[PDB]
Amino acid sequence: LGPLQIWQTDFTLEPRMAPRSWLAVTVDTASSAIVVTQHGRVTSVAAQHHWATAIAVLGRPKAIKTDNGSCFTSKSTREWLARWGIAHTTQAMVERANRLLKDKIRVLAEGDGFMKRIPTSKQGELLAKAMYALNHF
Amino acid sequence: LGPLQIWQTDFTLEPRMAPRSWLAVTVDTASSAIVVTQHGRVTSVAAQHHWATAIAVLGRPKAIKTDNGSCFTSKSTREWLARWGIAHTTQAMVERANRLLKDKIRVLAEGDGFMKRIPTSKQGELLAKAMYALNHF
Repeated sequence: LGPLQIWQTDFTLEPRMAPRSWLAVTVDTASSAIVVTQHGRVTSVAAQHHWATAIAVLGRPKAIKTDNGSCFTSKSTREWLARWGIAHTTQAMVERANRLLKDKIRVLAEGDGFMKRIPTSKQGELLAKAMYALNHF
Repeated sequence: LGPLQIWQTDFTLEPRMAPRSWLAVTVDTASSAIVVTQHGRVTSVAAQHHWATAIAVLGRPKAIKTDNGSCFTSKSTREWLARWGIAHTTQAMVERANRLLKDKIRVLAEGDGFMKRIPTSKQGELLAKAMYALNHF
């Protein structure tokens, strides 16, 4: 009787994480858990790479909600979701996630003395720490 | 009263994933969940990158068990674990994980017609699918 297995996914631009400043963000509407990956471009393949990670983390969802951006509605992405057996529909929860994540990234970056872009070699750990801070005790 | 929050972590070499063929593997001894990342070299920083991901995924553990490899016992890694407040001790569960993971990678690769090394552009999704298959329904 628990919540349905439905995600919302979006991309959000975060220059503190450049050059891979396109953050793909999934929120599990059941648990509120967030998965975020970084990408150098917003493409169908980026979305697919991100969901492959999100499935590794969260399991296989029944459905994913996105907007009607071309990277979500392309033949390529429609086929990839069909290959996984995931229903796709074309979002307040992921909008809130985007804000919580960008705020957390800024606080953690500034805490480490990075007032502008985060040095490339430090980004992966700082993004993972933001994800940890949003999801876990 | 649930299981203690203790991980085991190891590196295992998987040439099907070359050039980033060093797989860092954590198993949560509580749940049996596995986190795996790929690395081009086995270094203290690789271990730290891997645990940063594993914390994002699983939460912050109370302790991590490893062997006495230099990448785990270096000043750098001892300090990184202290920064996180994670107790470190210097492993059957992660050995089993290593085997389950390499077997799963081979089956999935061969299923996609890759009988030797997996093409670089396909590795990230295939590793994530192996992780998914081990952890989730």
